[PDB]
Amino acid sequence: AWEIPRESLRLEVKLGQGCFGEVWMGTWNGTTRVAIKTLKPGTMSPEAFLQEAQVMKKLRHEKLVQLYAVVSEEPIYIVTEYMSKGSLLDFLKGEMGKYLRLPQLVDMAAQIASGMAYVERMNYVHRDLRAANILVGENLVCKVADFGLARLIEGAKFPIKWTAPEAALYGRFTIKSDVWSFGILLTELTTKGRVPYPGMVNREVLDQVERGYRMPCPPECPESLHDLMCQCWRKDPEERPTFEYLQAFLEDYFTSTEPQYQPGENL
Ligand SMILES: Nc1ncnc2c1ncn2[C@@H]1O[C@H](COP(=O)(O)O)[C@@H](O)[C@H]1O
Repeated sequence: AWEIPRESLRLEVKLGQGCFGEVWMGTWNGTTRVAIKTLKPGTMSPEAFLQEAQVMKKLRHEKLVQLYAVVSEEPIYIVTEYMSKGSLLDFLKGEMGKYLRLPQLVDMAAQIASGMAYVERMNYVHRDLRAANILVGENLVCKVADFGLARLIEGAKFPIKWTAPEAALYGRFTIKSDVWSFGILLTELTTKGRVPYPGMVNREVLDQVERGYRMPCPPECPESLHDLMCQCWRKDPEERPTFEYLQAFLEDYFTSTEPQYQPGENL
């Protein structure tokens, strides 16, 4: 049903690479610009790679990168929507990050929250929500990507700095652990791509977080945005906001919450 013959696409330009496989910009049927996720034949089991596609089959939303097709035979390809701007993390860290201010950044957060609100409604967990897994298109369109770890609320190792402590400690992955991650994502947005918990390693992060440590308000970030971050980081997962709440709070932000916002040098 999602199967297409491989001769239907042509891999044009290389975009990303690793021990994982490759990522290619290409054309499908000689008309549609696509993105093509290749696997290096022998780095992970055939369907552990392909599970990403199988979750992407179940989930369609305008703020989630959308699965186009799959070639099941080897070499195996996952075909998806092409995002012209690449990674949110890279975008934020690069020459385009200089000129982004709170209004653009809050709008990007609100789009990501919209995508996550859908994931919430569908009884899924993403498990890997972070700026490196948000993709940017034209006109500052942000979409959540990389559903490899996503499963239904009926892995092996997880980035302590973005993972809710109950999920890192005891494997308690809920939509509320994804809310925790979204709060971390909000610091990526307001520090322009900086790694969370500067100068702290993983082991330091865990016990700090367990003892009640939370990141401070980033410079030029309104306290009301930091307050929202800290709600996302409540110790009790059920004390954390819904994505429905986050989406609406972020959409309405400059009327309801900061009607007096004045642009600074960075935010
Ligand atoms: N669907 C896509 N459209 C455009 N660029 C992509 C797409 N998927 C991945 N990339 C790029 O290739 C890299 C590959 O890493 P990954 O996010 O695992 O696919 C990303 O960081 C992006 O820079």
